[PDB]
Amino acid sequence: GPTFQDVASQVFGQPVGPDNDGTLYIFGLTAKYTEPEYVDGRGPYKSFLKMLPSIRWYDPEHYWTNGSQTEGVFKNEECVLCHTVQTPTIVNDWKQSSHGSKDIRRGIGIKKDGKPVEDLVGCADCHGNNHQKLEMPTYKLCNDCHPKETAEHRAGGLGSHTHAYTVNVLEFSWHVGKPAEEVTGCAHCHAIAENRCSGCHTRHKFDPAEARKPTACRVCHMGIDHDEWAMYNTSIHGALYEAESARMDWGKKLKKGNYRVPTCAYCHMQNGDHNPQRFGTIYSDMGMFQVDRGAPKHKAKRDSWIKLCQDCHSPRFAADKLKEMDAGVNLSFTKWREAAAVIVGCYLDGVVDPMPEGSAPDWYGHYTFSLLPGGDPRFYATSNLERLGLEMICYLTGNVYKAYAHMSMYNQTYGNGSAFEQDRKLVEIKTEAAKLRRFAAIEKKIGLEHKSADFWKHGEYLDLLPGWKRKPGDVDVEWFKRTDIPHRANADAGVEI
Amino acid sequence: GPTFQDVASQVFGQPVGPDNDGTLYIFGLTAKYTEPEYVDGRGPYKSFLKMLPSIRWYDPEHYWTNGSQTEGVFKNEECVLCHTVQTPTIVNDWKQSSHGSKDIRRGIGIKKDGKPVEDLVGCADCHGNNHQKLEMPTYKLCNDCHPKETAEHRAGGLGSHTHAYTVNVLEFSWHVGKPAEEVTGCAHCHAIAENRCSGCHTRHKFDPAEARKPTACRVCHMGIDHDEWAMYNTSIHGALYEAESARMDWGKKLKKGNYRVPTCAYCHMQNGDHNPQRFGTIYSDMGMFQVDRGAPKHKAKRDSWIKLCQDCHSPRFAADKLKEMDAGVNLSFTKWREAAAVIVGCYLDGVVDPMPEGSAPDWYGHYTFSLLPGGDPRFYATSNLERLGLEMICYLTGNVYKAYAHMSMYNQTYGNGSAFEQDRKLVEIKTEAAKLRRFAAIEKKIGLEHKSADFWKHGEYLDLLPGWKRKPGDVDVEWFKRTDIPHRANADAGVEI
Amino acid sequence: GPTFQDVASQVFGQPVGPDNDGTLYIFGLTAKYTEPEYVDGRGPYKSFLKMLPSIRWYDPEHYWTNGSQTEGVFKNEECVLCHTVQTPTIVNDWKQSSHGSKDIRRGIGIKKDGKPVEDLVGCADCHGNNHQKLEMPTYKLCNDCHPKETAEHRAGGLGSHTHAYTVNVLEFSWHVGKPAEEVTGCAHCHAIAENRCSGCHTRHKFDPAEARKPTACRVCHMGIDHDEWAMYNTSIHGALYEAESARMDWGKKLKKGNYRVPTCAYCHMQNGDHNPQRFGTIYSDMGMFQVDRGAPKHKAKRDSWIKLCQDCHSPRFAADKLKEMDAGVNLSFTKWREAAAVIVGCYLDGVVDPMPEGSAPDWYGHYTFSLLPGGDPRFYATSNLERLGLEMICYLTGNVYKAYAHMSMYNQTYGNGSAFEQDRKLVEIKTEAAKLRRFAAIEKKIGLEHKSADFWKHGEYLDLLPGWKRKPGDVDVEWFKRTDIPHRANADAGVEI
Ligand code: HEC
Ligand code: HEC
Ligand code: HEC
Ligand code: HEC
Ligand code: HEC
Ligand code: HEC
Ligand code: HEC
Ligand code: HEC
Ligand code: HEC
Ligand code: HEC
Ligand code: HEC
Ligand code: HEC
Repeated sequence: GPTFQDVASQVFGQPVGPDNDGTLYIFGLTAKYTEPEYVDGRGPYKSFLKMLPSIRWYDPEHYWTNGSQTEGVFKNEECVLCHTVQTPTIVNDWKQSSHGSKDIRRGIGIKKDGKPVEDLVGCADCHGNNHQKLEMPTYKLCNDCHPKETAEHRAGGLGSHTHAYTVNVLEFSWHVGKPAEEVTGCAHCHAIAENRCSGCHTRHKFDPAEARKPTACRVCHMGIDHDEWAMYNTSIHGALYEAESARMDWGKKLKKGNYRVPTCAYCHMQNGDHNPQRFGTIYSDMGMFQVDRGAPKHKAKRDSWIKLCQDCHSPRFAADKLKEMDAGVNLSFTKWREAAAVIVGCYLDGVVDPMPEGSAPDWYGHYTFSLLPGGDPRFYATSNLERLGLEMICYLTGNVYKAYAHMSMYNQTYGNGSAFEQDRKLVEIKTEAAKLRRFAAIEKKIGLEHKSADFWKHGEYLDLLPGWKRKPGDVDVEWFKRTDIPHRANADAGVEI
Repeated sequence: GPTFQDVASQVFGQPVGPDNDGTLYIFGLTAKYTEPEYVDGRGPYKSFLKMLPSIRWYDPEHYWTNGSQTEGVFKNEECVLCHTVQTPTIVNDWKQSSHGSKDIRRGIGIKKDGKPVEDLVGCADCHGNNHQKLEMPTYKLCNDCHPKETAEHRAGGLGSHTHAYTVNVLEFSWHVGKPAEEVTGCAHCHAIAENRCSGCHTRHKFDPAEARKPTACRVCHMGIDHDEWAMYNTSIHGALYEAESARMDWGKKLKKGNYRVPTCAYCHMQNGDHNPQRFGTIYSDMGMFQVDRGAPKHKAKRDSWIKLCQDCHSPRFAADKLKEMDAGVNLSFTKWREAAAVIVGCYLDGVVDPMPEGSAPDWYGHYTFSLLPGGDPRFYATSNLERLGLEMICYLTGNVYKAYAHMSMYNQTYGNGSAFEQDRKLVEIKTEAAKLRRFAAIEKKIGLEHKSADFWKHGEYLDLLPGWKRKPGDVDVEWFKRTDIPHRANADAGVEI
Repeated sequence: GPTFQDVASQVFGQPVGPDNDGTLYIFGLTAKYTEPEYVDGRGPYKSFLKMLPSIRWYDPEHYWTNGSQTEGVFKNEECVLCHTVQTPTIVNDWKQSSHGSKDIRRGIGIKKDGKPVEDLVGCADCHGNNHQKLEMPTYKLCNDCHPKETAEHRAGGLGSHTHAYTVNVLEFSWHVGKPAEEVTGCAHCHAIAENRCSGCHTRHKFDPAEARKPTACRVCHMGIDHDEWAMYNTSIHGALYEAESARMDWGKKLKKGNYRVPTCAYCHMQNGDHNPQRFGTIYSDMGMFQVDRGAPKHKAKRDSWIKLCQDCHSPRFAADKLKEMDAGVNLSFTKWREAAAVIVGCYLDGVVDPMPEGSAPDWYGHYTFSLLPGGDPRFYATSNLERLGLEMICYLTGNVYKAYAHMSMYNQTYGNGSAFEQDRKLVEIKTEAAKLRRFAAIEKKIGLEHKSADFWKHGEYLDLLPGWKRKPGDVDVEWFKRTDIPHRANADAGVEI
């Protein structure tokens, strides 16, 4: 019996075929999905988690292998001579780095194995001398000569660069719940933050001045679920950054009195601290958890922030601005709690369409409401009501905090992730709930037995989801028993975390 | 009987508590809203309008009080010596300002009380000498020495910087209709524009070159309801600004022949005019009111714009571009009028869900349709149909004008605030109306008496709204009787404006 | 019988009048639409296609006429002397161009009619000497002296600058289907790309260094249907561009080793090639057509891209990144095919509201489902289901490709045009389909004969659409018979293309 592709083929006169064969498929209609080559993912869901093979660059300790065609054992200078031709910009970068140029060194006292590093740190020093045994480093290499910065980079808790990949990719519902090729960018964004030292000061220049700029953060620290770049950019600080970036001195260390305009790094890597999370009052799951940072119990952290602001402001002004945040955040949660009551009420009254049993199982293998304890809050493969709910708490409520934290007058109120966007989302949620309730009331009165449509449960994409193949004993709970890393409180973790 | 918080508490094992106590509330579910400390707002709705106390910085004439812990009467140089340590960037800014550095003065002839100002204008000159009686200035201070710029800053009409706060915060429906902490950024954005001289050339450098850049405007002149920054930025002018900003001479006055690339200030503060509103053809409520700026009655203003463009263009080309605006704007209103007919038709047929009596009262205390005379057009605490209507007229239709005015080919057509966004919004409006009509038709036929859900009327946020507490005699109509400021035509103004 | 305007007039106390008379119409409610002055459009739909007269600047060969008031025959230097006063920036630009300044010439060997061009190329050389017979050039002028660049500019296929206007304005459904003043920016954006040489290096400086910057492309290469600027900008390449733009050497030709940071022009105008389309693997209708660019048949193009990336990367790394694109793209089409099945299923079951006969005819004059062969896929004047479908394939699916092509980790996954936006759009589509099916099921059971509302078919804007006036013989099929340009496969082309 014909598939969608089969029928499309009969209509468009293009044969059905595999997506991967190079055919230009008209609106992709007659193409069949082919699973890409995978490698096994790590972590507690290693029984089914996959990665694309290009994970080799980002978790090289577990995936890196020789894939070079060039043979030989070479000295540093030979690496440079050939790569001047073969990858010129890498050499140009390296020649403009302190590693490759003594002229710009600052005599900071770098040591390896207790001995001063006075030579060039060349290609072979970081990648190995044998071209068939090249190394793809992590912070572990950098630790050899930069232990202070590495220790700090490794000092964060859950929600920091430190466990971005190990915990918050490998344990994370939205990542583990999707086909690997859909979420490659998630693995890499989070893995760059954790495993590398090049997220802010990029290879191969490794220039701290570059790392001080907002461009060192905004590729990752952006978007609908954590819009801090946009919040910063739409503050007067951000406008002044844009106004002054071209002519200001970026060569100054991030210290009181060295900058007129504060950047991400100025406020979050104060005095060059490589554990930027630590200045935060408390981890709040991106502002989805409500906390009044101006409460007496958080006075030390609030006072610290006020003192940071006092580099360039009255501390009274700074205190007032952070109180505005506290107040704005508290007001924002009234709208979320309204939304949550409406949404859960629909579920409890059994009027959500689809109900959980009418959707594909969640990534746990459960037919459980996403906005209930044990559920999987999400924006995909779920009801419209649940999607809107997730958007309310994650995209909007969380970002109200970010808007206030970063002094974006517009995004606190009108703009993306604002009070007024919350208002509109709340209307949408109530609209969905109202529709659901009216349909159910009508169907009950006329004795129409409504069944949710099959497209909520099955489809070309839905059928790929891991929920379908979850089975008892498929969780590596020993991973969750580990105490050397934090963990996410997943429903099927099976142990104490 | 249990509240949402109570039930959540029983499920999540986290006690109910006040939002402000510092507890990290899981999804904010068990937190209770606590009203922040307020001060009374000013204006015609002073009987219930509130502000957060941090309004002290932005309407200091009515709210500023001593809040310093430092005592003493100091000379200018003493301010500097201590603040070099205590707020270094303020001192650094000031030292780089003409106020604090004679070397960059231009001999413009500044006078105070008819006498030339030849000395430094120091911290104490602007803030006072007594640290327990420090002053937080407005344009009134600046007027002492810069009467021309101040007079112009104070010469605008409604819709200008001049009355941004006094009228368009204190009289404005969306501001007065919401809890104060929700709209702090509104008060401050508008108050910075009105009461300060630092919106464009920031303190403490007060650098006109900074004020010439689009960064001097875009923090405020952005977003879904007035997207002129995005419109400018997505024009060739805006692209050239980005291309040339780093190397161009920003030290030149905004005059014909001094710039290749026009900025906001170039076109709207022509020849340094500090009443930027005046170059506009006519105030149109952000493009929500339809006016053909190319009509004979507006020839003087159109000719003036053409002559401005002629700094760098054929006047025929400029005339053609502004005619494109006129035509594009006129076409855009056909879609709004379509939407309005659909929406009002739903109300007149009584098929909106909720109907106004099913929602919380509007900020006037009325159960009145928002898109009818006397109603309160809005995006919050209203029906989905009404929300979509407001979005159509304000977010989209108004911004089509901005897209054309600023030569954004993309945003005129495809992009944010465009013709095609209007198209999609119109489909959405018709979709909502269609759903409403189908439900009503079904319910009528089967004799189901539909009542709008209680969540349209009551909820944790909805219950905070001022509409609930409005009562006869709660408007200060004497404020509206004032002829020394313009006014908004509010439904409960009670007098002639 | 009263129109909307008539009724509004009785309520607001503002007379009905033509939109163009200069009246400030309250919410545009009582204004009547007046058709702007048009000129006839060119192309196969010339029988009804219109343009605003300002098309004169963009298709000057067919529309340019004298419109100057200045008389005289002048020498180059006289043009300059007067225009120094009359249009100073044009002269300033020209004086800073190689055309107007021998000092910055590079001796490249420019010839006209086989003879070296050693003089200044002045205003009169490009525009003519007679001020009543001034010329408005296209690439045809530039060809006189820059044949190589012009030939390349003219070497592209469909989907390139080369036919942007001639084919993809004049034959394009969304353009020909709308009133001319609505889509002026479409005509001009596409005409600037095709007919001019100033899209990237603007007049009158014609500076290649400017053309190398992303600002040379992003005014056009942006937005919801082709967001490559945003994709680039949210890649590490884009962040580094922003970090380095102010201080980097933009005077270097776009060659291996000359740049650390790649721009649009670096990758798509490799070695100064003025046919940027040619580096693309295959034209895929902006990613709406599915093709695996990593398939064996595309090896040459894939290898070429890998070698380009190898300017600054391992070719293995580059190969891996482009494989990530292939995989991400293939996954993205599963969601589109899901959506398409749901949407077409609704049509085949006759439950779309409106059905095509309930909407205004499409621009062909047909009452045909937009997402069926022969239909007109669109976001306007169609059902909500069809609008959402178009958004899914065009705005989202197409941009997933762009997100991967440009290394935007965030926009591949979370952001604009991402996997997760596809997820949410798919929920929306299923939500619309579910609603449609539930209404139809209820109406069938209770014997309610539902007719789609008249507002789907008629309205102030809908009534302006060309579909209403289409008639047999109104297509210039001789245009489509042309073999010297490619064509769009329009339903009423009437001949082989
Ligand atoms: C240590 C200080 C390094 C030196 C010296 C050089 N490289 Fe490097 N390189 C380094 C790291 C830590 C990484 C991993 C990625 C990251 O950002 O952390 C890399 C990566 C590469 C790659 C692959 C990535 C790519 O862009 O293709 C190549 C091909 C590479 N490095 C080559 C290279 C050459 C030729 C060098 C000498 C001129 C060189 N590297 C210096 C760390 C270090
Ligand atoms: C100082 C003026 C800041 C600048 C510049 C930027 N941010 Fe910030 N950030 C700042 C504050 C006062 C806060 C609230 C912290 C508190 O505990 O009160 C934040 C918050 C964040 C967060 C969340 C941190 C947390 O929840 O603990 C992030 C991830 C963040 N900021 C990132 C960030 C980026 C990327 C910035 C540049 C674009 C940036 N911040 C600017 C202070 C300041
Ligand atoms: C962004 C979050 C960063 C990450 C991740 C890493 N570094 Fe960094 N680094 C960053 C900034 C903003 C600065 C300048 C800080 C300042 O005070 O101005 C730096 C600086 C360094 C330095 C120079 C130290 C010195 O004594 O001058 C080194 C040696 C350094 N960084 C190393 C380093 C290592 C080893 C990292 C991984 C563990 C690493 N950095 C990550 C920003 C960021
Ligand atoms: C960079 C381009 C990112 C991509 C892609 C993904 N996310 Fe992310 N993540 C990013 C940042 C900067 C932040 C921190 C914001 C803050 O205020 O802390 C986040 C955080 C989330 C977290 C925490 C969510 C929580 O418990 O509240 C997790 C678990 C997470 N990110 C994982 C993750 C994965 C795997 C993604 C794809 C499925 C997703 N992120 C996209 C930026 C990066
Ligand atoms: C007049 C020309 C001024 C001089 C000289 C100095 N300041 Fe000022 N300051 C001025 C104004 C008009 C304002 C109000 C805010 C605005 O933008 O209009 C301020 C503000 C302050 C503040 C509070 C705001 C903050 O950022 O914390 C402080 C603490 C302050 N000013 C201090 C200060 C010092 C120490 C000065 C001498 C070095 C100084 N100001 C000069 C106007 C003027
Ligand atoms: C000249 C090339 C301009 C530049 C640069 C910017 N704007 Fe503009 N603006 C311009 C015109 C011709 C118009 C239409 C005015 C008319 O009467 O025809 C506008 C409109 C505005 C408005 C609305 C003004 C009104 O309705 O009276 C605002 C608020 C505005 N522009 C702001 C603005 C900003 C913030 C800009 C930089 C980002 C900017 N404009 C650029 C001309 C030009
Ligand atoms: C943005 C809307 C501004 C506001 C609000 C204020 N100023 Fe301004 N100022 C602005 C610009 C763009 C410029 C340069 C204009 C030009 O022609 O290039 C200026 C300049 C000044 C100057 C210098 C005047 C001179 O003779 O050189 C002064 C003294 C000045 N501005 C003062 C001033 C005052 C007192 C303000 C509040 C009343 C004020 N400015 C507001 C932009 C803007
Ligand atoms: C700066 C960050 C703003 C915030 C926050 C708010 N608005 Fe605003 N306002 C802003 C600008 C630049 C404009 C002018 C746009 C133009 O084309 O004129 C506006 C204008 C509105 C107006 C006029 C609306 C009308 O009658 O048509 C008012 C009444 C208004 N703004 C008030 C207001 C308040 C109080 C806000 C929160 C409730 C809101 N604005 C956000 C920019 C600033
Ligand atoms: C050829 C190399 C040129 C020279 C020398 C000058 N101009 Fe030009 N101009 C040229 C072209 C190809 C165009 C069409 C637009 C495009 O971008 O392709 C133009 C346009 C104009 C216009 C109208 C457009 C406008 O911005 O108003 C004018 C008024 C104009 N040009 C005037 C002008 C003057 C005075 C010149 C000498 C100083 C001059 N141009 C030089 C190409 C060329
Ligand atoms: C190199 C690092 C690039 C930069 C910088 C930019 N783009 Fe790109 N683009 C690049 C690749 C590898 C691809 C995929 C091509 C393939 O066949 O695999 C693309 C794609 C595009 C397209 C579509 C081309 C097509 O489908 O044939 C466009 C229109 C495009 N890119 C434009 C563009 C712009 C405007 C950029 C700057 C903002 C830009 N690209 C950057 C490589 C690179
Ligand atoms: C963007 C897509 C462009 C369009 C359209 C046109 N040009 Fe261009 N041009 C562009 C770039 C990025 C560059 C620099 C390329 C490099 O290798 O760095 C150029 C350069 C030129 C030159 C200089 C050639 C030389 O020998 O140095 C010329 C003479 C030139 N361009 C002419 C030209 C003409 C005639 C065009 C229309 C047919 C044209 N360009 C369009 C970018 C773009
Ligand atoms: C510049 C400001 C644009 C506007 C306005 C319009 N479009 Fe466009 N068009 C633009 C670009 C950069 C691209 C290329 C993207 C790529 O990846 O190739 C497009 C492409 C479309 C195409 C092809 C659609 C197809 O068959 O798949 C056409 C037909 C098209 N553009 C036409 C067109 C018209 C006439 C518009 C208004 C109705 C529309 N575009 C807006 C950028 C420009």
